[PDB]
Amino acid sequence: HKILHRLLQD
Amino acid sequence: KILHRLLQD
Amino acid sequence: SLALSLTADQMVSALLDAEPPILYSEYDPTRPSEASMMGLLTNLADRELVHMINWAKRVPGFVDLTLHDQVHLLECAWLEILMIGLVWRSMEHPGKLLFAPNLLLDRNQGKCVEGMVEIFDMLLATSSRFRMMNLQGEEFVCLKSIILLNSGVYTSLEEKDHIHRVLDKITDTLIHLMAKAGLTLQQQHQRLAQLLLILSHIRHMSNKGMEHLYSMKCKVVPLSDLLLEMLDAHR
Amino acid sequence: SLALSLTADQMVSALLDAEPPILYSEYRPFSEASMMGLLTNLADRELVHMINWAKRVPGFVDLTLHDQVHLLECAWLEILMIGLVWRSMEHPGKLLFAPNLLLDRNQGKCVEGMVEIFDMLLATSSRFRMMNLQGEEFVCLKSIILLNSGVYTKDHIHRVLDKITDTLIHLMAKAGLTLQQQHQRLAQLLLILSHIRHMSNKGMEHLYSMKCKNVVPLSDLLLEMLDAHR
Ligand SMILES: C[C@]12CC[C@@H]3c4ccc(O)cc4CC[C@H]3[C@@H]1CC[C@@H]2Nc1ccccc1
Repeated sequence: HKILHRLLQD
Repeated sequence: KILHRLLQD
Repeated sequence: SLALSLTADQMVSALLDAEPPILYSEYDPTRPSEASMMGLLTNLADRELVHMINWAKRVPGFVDLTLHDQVHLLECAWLEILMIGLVWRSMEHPGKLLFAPNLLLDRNQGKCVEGMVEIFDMLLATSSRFRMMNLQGEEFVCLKSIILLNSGVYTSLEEKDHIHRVLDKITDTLIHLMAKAGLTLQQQHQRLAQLLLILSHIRHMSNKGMEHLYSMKCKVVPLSDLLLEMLDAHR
Repeated sequence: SLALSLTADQMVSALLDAEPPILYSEYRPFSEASMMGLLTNLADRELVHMINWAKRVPGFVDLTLHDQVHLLECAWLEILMIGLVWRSMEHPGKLLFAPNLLLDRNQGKCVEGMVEIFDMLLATSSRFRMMNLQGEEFVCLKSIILLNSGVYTKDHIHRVLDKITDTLIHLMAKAGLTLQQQHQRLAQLLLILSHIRHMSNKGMEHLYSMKCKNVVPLSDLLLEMLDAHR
């Protein structure tokens, strides 16, 4: 899935 | 250029 | 010198009096293809281009520019102006785009041509956005002239400051209209901001539409020689 | 939402506090493959700070995770560009990508199609330079780009956009501009955003053709941001 989700949640 | 012409008339 | 001298109501009159007509398409309801719809829309846009060029000469200040500048402003803004006009025609047709009184298309019919769907949805969202805002025709003609003067302005010559002088004048006109509708000063600013942020999306749809158009060329109903020249200007 | 309950000054300070840092480039005259490597490396590191800057934009955390992903996927190149254009303000004819990477139009000719985007960026920075664009105005414009560029593709987002419009006028009423000068400068600033969107669409397409050209590979994050525009 998207790397953008990780950084938006971290 | 067609646009160039139509702007003249 | 005339554009700087007009008043707010004198501005609205000239723009409203300059409106091009709503053209009809060659659409025949006896026949349902992708190429048929594609050739219909490009034939309509081609005939609309002729009216837009003579409409631009009616826009205050536009004939004060050099003609190299007029070509450039139109080459960069023509699809934006076609799109905002279409979106304005479709305000009172939820879920549908009124390309012409005899050609009213919704989502499912727009999917008939590849890639058109995304642009179709963006045009619908814009028309729905104008519906919530209750956009007035006096505001529409102002926005359409702003697109003509602003889309190519960022691309010796003292003509740019004159263009920006015309642009500020159109801003005063929009504010003058909103005050007439009983808006507060805070409401006038917010509405002014909302209207101009739509032009960013209209620019976005235009860029997307222009690239789907250059692929339709390389792919097949041909386009008019005027549409190809306007398309070479973006490529 | 907490963003709407903020005064205009509390809105400015929150945005100024959220500003991402100015990053440095890696450090010879430039080849095409070398300049694109430095530019995409810099852009990739900046995207990590932009995501954390976006979470600090008032009202942005109120959105669902999906809405955050969409707004950032749409506006990421716009946001990078308005940051580059803002940095390069006091450097006419040059583009300040990093404090150790200041390029001019000739160095833009190093890469295919970079020169046209280069001139559009120089023209935007020059336009800001002539309007005396202030940092408090710039941080408002960048947040507008974040919340507006993808909203048409929502009622809360428009309420935050109105709040930023209240903040911009609030800033111009401070500088002493009259009512008429307030509509006009507000209109002039927002009209720049149409050109910034134009540059983003042009730059997004050159980035896509450089992807298939496969000169320099791109980070998976930058590729996923690029894929969202296809
Ligand atoms: C995508 C792009 C390179 C990255 C650029 C960049 C990087 C950091 C930053 O802070 C701001 C910017 C703004 C502009 C960005 C460029 C837009 C055009 C570049 N890509 C490109 C690819 C192939 C050919 C020509 C240009």
